[PDB]
Amino acid sequence: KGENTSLLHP
Amino acid sequence: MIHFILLFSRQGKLRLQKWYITLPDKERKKITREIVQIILSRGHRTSSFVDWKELKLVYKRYASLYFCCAIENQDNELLTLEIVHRYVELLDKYFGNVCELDIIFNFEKAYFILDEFIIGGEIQETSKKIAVKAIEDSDMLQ
Amino acid sequence: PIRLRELIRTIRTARTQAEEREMIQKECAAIRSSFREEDNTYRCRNVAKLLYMHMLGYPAHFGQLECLKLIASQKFTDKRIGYLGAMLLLDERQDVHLLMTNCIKNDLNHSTQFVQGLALCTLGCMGSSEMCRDLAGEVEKLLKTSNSYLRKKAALCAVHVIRKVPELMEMFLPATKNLLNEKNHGVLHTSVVLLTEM
Amino acid sequence: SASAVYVLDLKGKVLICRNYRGDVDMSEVEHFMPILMEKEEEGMLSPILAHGGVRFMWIKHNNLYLVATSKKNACVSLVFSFLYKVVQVFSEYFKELEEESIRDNFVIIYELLDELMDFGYPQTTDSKILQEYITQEAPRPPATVTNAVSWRSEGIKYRKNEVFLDVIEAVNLLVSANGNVLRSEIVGSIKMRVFLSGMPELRLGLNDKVLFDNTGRGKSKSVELEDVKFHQCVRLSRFENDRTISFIPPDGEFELMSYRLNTHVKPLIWIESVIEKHSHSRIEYMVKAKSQFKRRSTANNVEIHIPVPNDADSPKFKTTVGSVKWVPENSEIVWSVKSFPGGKEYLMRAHFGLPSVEAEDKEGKPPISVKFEIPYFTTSGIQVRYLKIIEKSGYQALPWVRYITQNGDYQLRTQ
Amino acid sequence: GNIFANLFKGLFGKKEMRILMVGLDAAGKTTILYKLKLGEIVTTIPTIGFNVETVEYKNISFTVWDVGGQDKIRPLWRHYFQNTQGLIFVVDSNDRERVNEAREELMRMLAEDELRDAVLLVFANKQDLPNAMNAAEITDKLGLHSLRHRNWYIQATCATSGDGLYEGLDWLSNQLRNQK
Amino acid sequence: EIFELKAELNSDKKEKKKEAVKKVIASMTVGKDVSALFPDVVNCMQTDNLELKKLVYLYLMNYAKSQPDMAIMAVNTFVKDCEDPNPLIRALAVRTMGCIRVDKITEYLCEPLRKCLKDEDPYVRKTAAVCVAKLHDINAQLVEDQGFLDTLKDLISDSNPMVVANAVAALSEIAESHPSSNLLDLNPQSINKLLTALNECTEWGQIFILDCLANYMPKDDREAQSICERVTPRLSHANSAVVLSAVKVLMKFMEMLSKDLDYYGTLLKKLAPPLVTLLSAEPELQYVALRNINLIVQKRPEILKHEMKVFFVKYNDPIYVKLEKLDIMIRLASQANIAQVLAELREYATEVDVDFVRKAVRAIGRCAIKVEQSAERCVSTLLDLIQTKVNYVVQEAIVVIKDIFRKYPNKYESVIATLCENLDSLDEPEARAAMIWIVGEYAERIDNADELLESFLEGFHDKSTQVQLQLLTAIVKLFLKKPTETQELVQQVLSLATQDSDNPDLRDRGYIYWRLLSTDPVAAKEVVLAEKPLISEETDLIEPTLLDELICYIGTLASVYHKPPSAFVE
Amino acid sequence: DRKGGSYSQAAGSDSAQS
Ligand SMILES: Nc1nc2c(ncn2[C@@H]2O[C@H](COP(=O)(O)OP(=O)(O)OP(=O)(O)O)[C@@H](O)[C@H]2O)c(=O)[nH]1
Ligand SMILES: [Mg+2]
Repeated sequence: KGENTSLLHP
Repeated sequence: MIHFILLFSRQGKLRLQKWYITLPDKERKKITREIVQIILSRGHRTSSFVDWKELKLVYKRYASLYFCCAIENQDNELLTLEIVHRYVELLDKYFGNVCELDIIFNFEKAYFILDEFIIGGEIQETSKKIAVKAIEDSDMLQ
Repeated sequence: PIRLRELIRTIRTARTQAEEREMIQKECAAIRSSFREEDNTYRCRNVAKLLYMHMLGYPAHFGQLECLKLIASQKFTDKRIGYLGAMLLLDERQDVHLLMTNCIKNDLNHSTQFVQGLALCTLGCMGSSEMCRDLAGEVEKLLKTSNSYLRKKAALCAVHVIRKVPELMEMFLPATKNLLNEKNHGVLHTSVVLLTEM
Repeated sequence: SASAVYVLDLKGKVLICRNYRGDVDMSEVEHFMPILMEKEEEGMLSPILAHGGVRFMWIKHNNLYLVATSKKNACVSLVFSFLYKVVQVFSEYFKELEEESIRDNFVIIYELLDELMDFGYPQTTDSKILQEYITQEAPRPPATVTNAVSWRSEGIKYRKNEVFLDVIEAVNLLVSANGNVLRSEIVGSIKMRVFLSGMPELRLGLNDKVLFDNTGRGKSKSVELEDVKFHQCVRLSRFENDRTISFIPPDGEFELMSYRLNTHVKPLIWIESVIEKHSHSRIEYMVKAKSQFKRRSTANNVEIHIPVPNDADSPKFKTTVGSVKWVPENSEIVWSVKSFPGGKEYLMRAHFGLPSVEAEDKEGKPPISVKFEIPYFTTSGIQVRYLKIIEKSGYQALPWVRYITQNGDYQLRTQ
Repeated sequence: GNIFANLFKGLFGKKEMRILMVGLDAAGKTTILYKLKLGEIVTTIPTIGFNVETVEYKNISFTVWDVGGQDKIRPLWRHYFQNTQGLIFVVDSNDRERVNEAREELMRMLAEDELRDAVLLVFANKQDLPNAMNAAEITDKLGLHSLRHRNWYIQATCATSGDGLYEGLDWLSNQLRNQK
Repeated sequence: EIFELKAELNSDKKEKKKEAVKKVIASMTVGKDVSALFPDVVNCMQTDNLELKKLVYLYLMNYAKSQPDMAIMAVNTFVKDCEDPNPLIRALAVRTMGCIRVDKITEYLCEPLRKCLKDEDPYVRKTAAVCVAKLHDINAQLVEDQGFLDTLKDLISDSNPMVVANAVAALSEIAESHPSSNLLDLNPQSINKLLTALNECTEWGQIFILDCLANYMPKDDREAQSICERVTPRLSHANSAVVLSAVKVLMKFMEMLSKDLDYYGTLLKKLAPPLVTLLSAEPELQYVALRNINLIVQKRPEILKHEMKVFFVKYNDPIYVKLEKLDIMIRLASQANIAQVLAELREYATEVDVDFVRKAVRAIGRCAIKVEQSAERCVSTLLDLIQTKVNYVVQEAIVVIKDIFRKYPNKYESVIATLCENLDSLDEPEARAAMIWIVGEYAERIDNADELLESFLEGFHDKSTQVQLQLLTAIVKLFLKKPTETQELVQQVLSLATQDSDNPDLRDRGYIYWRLLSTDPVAAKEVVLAEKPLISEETDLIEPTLLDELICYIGTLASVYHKPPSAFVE
Repeated sequence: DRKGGSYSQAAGSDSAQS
């Protein structure tokens, strides 16, 4: 996928 | 001031677009395609800065979807990156674990946040909580 | 009235370019049919679908009068949709923003801080060589107010007007005098940007 | 002289590759996608690409492009024929030609690719013959491939001997905007589904003009086929000698002959359409369809496509016979008629709106194409005379055939 | 199909109708619309764009779309010609030099094949000065009787007073609605 | 993953070995580098099941160049499999042996190739013939030492028409890379024998059988007549490549045929229906058919002289076919179908493709220049296109008018008035320069030539080099013709092009013009405003030497590109 | 029945041509 990941992961 | 901002995915699809310069639709599409090709045809150690058409095209993508900007050659280069990071943080705080899926479906919210944050290519609110509070108040109006 | 999420899912379900174009045309046919009937209830959904189609690479010329009509509406959602449409598909070379000057002037004196702010942001983003000429008087009025949330918008509008009309900077000199003591960081930043531009 | 036959996908990924000579590096396929993208974006895209000293000649399939790389001055026609044969074999073996079968039928796909061509030179292309040596669910190769008759497997036995023919007509008319027809050609198609016992030697006989003239009967209704393309089973020498069409029909449905002769008769369906398109106000479609065909023949499933405006909305159709529906996906008015008796006249009055704002760019004027299909009607007048089914064992065959008249490239230029 | 709901809605009033507000600038169009909607002579700046409002009278929602008479907005009247059922023309009898321009604009707007079902609605605005003409001299000068297939009606309305607005509304309702 | 796969492949269970082989095959197809496991799969190679043997052979062939050292453990297996009773196993082993690009493996494969060369099975014979050609391509010296040329030659004169065709193709491929020394050419008996098996060959064997005759050159009309008579039945073949090969063979044989006899006329009449049938092929082959027609059109244009309706571009035709349709129409354009060509070009000018519109304009201009009987019609069509108010169409019409005026300007004075005011604001260098040249050369029917040139002199110093030169030439011509209304214009042009002009060629031209004006203005009329000779039109016909060579290369890469075979191969 | 025209039986040869 690679889209559900957070943009910054905060 | 930022001439234009284009949020494009790794596959080349664009999830957001905001240009502060009145350009023709065909010309704007050609410029977006050229920017996507240049960003997609660049390595991970290119300094995140491209001098395209005498414009400091700064690219800094924190996920699969990339980000682009068009800053004139009259201000610092790190300012654009700091503004992009601040906008990403504000969007994440407003949305909550912002991912690529929420960007496509919630494009209107992202556009409203960008309008309330940067107007005309310049910064409108230096803080990160005042803008979020204003966006929440505007959304709660109905 | 198909929802924006449903339209996005339908677009994502298309794999081939021809299939995606066919789906976009099928959605645009329904959007145009709804617009030709003067729909006012589900106008926001149609406007969102048209904006999504335009962003994906489809024509949106027919959805020009609808945005102008929604701009002069009373609903907050409809007004926001019209402002977004004017900011996205409207430009100086569009030639349809001339009638938007009256809508901007009407919304410039609105009591609501969101409609006026949205109108100011739209004017700053899509400022034309003639819109600023008939809107310079109203921009200066909002620049002298004590609204912190509106001071930055007024400064941005004045900067945009000065950039579009360099001869209008003489009307902003007496308005920005004694404005460097703003406690808010955004107001101070806007004042500094305006001073640097001047 | 293909160097490596490979199958691509819509995303540029090579679903399957099979090098035949090894003179072309396998990494050249990666540059085919950027080259194709550059050619498409500049109008210079062609089926045969060129990556330096290597040419990527391939056709476009339903979901993947079967690009075959080559380096020397290989025959482009030979490569195209090999690609067409591979596509036909895949269609015969797999009911669907998409990525769903490429990744699921690799075990048999690799064997078929290896057996089809060796060193870039194809040797076996018959799906029926190839199905007896390469299956997805191995004995010695059949003698049909080694024998001269490579299109009829020996030993085929059936309870009955029935052969079904299909004389399908293709009415193609190129009517200009002035009202005259420029390209009006009818291409015959004799497709037969032979199902008999043994290896019969069919002797096809029709009322050909050349045959009638040679026999001395050049005075009755004879079909003047300008070009006749016989199948592989049809003996070219026999046809060249005395117009004798003698060949062994294959097991299944196949195309025996494909006639192609010009037509100088009036069109079966005449469409008189008008465009009262107001300047950004409205549009009128005074389309009238006149059936010039015989009244005894009915054009079943008549679909005269009228190209309406692309941005037209709120359209209204005022027709007489048949349902009229506007499809936004196609951007045209589909004048669908279930039954169209010969000599009938259907009148339609279209009325659709138009946005006040003019379009940014022109959209063109696509031609109006009709989809008339009148069964049991032979426009060319060619009728089958005899079919000599001869078998060594001796049996009474029951040949059958039907005549179908349809519309091919029957497009009408718009004003 | 069943039309019981439509009959029930029509038993208490269902038709609404539409209307247009076009004419030369400073012709009392904005003031006339304000009087029709509110009932007061409101002073407004020149209509750079357009004004959209509605009037509820006789159980019919008479929506009025004010259009300015600016040169840059004169050719913009075609935008409101789509999905338009009515049209109201505001004349300027106090501008002799602008009377010819207003007549030319009305003729240009009346020479469109799309705006055919919109009946003529001539309103004599600025009916407060002695220089204003009567209800026949203005029509004779404009040649309203020469508009074939056009149902035009000249009515004199005073912007300051508001007299004749009820008569014009009744005439518009009678022209639009053909029932009891 | 890798360890588990290796353990599964190194087990004694066939159900697990087959699964491991399938997984390895899928990984390679999915794009996984499985070459590191080649030595592990070598042990599980000699298996009774034919399903796993094919996968192992394919993996070895695809993993042979990567690990040539690890491929030395397969010669014994190949030798053992080259003697299996089943013809399929022997054919697979022969194909795999020739597909392995190993220098140290092909040397030991000569014995199996020699054994399978005389194989009784026709499939085995074809596999051996293919393997011989593969080995010769890999190592010509090894093939020559093994003496496979004699065996390959005897293959053509034996039974099994498919095997004979395969052997002929292998011999042609070997001779194609050969230096022409010791050619495999045969006398008329060999040609007759090949023709005898031509009617029994398959669809693929027909190309191999007809390609051999492409190199043989007939020496007598009787032999050429027989070859034409035997190749005539090939024109009724369903295969598109077979028809093209037959047409190429007939064209090659027609170089020795006599036009006095009726054989040439019969061949010409029997070739047009074949071209018409080929023109209705698939879109992919449409470009190849158009290229073949163009190549044969310049050689024998009397065959497709009446074929003009079939050259019309269809609405659904591809861009590569639509562009070739215009070229075919231009090549076959004549006064007989001049009206049809003009009507087709007029319809092609209303499309939306800018490239298509430019191609149509160029074709119309070429037709107008080539045929002087339709010059008036072409001029009228160009004027209508210019009046159509299309920027690209206007530029194309201006270019066409400029080209026609230089070629046929005797009666071109009736269009100068229309072109005097035809939206001269266009900034296209190809159109503005043409308009300036037309005004300068045709400054007699326009009374406002000086006024029109005034607008183009505002930015003459920064417009372009060619544009500036054309403007200077037009000004000089106007001054020479009418110096009363352009006396100051000539001086201004000289000052702007000689003082403020830094272009070397432009500066030299301006200096020469000034010197001519100051030396003898009367002589400038006979020097500058002189009657130029007839303009030599660029002939589109290829050279006869290239056309003769291109005739033999029909249906290949050298024919579609219209280039010599040695100018495109690497 | 069948769409496109009912199938008809074919002859064996030209009986009128011997
Ligand atoms: N005092 C007075 N002024 C009138 C009267 N009728 C028309 N006017 C003039 O007409 C103008 C009406 O302007 P608005 O009501 O704002 O709208 P409009 O008629 O469309 O004029 P524009 O906005 O310029 O297009 C006023 O400014 C008046 O000067 C009247 O009865 N009394
Ligand atoms: Mg007003």
